[PDB]
Amino acid sequence: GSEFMDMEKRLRAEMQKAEDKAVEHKEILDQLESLKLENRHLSEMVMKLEL
Amino acid sequence: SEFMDMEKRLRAEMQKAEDKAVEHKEILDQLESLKLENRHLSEMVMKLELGL
Amino acid sequence: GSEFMDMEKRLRAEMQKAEDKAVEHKEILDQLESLKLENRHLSEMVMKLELGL
Amino acid sequence: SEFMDMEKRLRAEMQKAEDKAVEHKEILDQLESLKLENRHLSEMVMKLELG
Amino acid sequence: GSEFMDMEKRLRAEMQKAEDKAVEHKEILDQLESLKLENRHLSEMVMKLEL
Amino acid sequence: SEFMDMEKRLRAEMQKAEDKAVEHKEILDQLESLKLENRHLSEMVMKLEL
Repeated sequence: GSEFMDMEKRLRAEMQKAEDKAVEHKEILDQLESLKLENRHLSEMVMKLEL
Repeated sequence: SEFMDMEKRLRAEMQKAEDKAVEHKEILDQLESLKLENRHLSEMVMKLELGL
Repeated sequence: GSEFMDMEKRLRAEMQKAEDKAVEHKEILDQLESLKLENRHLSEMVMKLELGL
Repeated sequence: SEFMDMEKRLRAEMQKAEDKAVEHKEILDQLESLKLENRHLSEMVMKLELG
Repeated sequence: GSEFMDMEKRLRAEMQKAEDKAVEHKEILDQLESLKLENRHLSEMVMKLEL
Repeated sequence: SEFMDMEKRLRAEMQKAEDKAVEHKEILDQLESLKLENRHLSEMVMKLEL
């Protein structure tokens, strides 16, 4: 019906909210790890150089 | 040490959000499962009272 | 004052936000009953028809 | 079981929303009750000072 | 580098909206403490006048 | 007394909000902290490469 339909379009949209905020957390996480990897990679470049 | 506390806090927060998205799917799916039983139960009724 | 009538607005908007979320939680829970109750009734009909009543 | 455990999860989240709406109404009521007796006191000061 | 910068702003937005809520709560605690102090001011005035 | 716990329940919610605002700044800080160390390291690689 109509009262039922408007409940599905909210429950679906409320879901992708939680599925969006989980992606934004994933965005922060493996962007920290990306900077972590560049840091080690640049550190080892420096080390291999002075060696 | 202090870097991998925030890192643990984020993943714990990320998982907390993931469960919410899954809790919504089980409610949105169990709804869809129940109406499917209606359409399949009401059809049984119609077929049955077509026979008499 | 006016700040005191800006905070009352913020509260009564915050409050109506909470009342609405509790209402949405009901219709989901209420509809999950009207559908579950309908299936017992629909099942009780399929039975009553096969028995020939 | 799958269906009736999520119903708990739903009811517990509903009351977790009602409890919030009650906590807000408690602030809005108690902050008006304060505002009320202040006028009720402000009048006694005026009534007393007039005689 | 660029998708990164949309995340920095999202983190900044959530930070401000958290500071806004911390300030909004402060006004709730401040107006309450302001009101009970006006009571004691008005209540003790009535008492002085009543003597 | 009924007034009392509300003021603590309200102050506690203020602390929960203050804490979240701090945690967001950490991520903003340690992010900007890492991108600074990564530029500083990148400069060392340039200077040393001669």
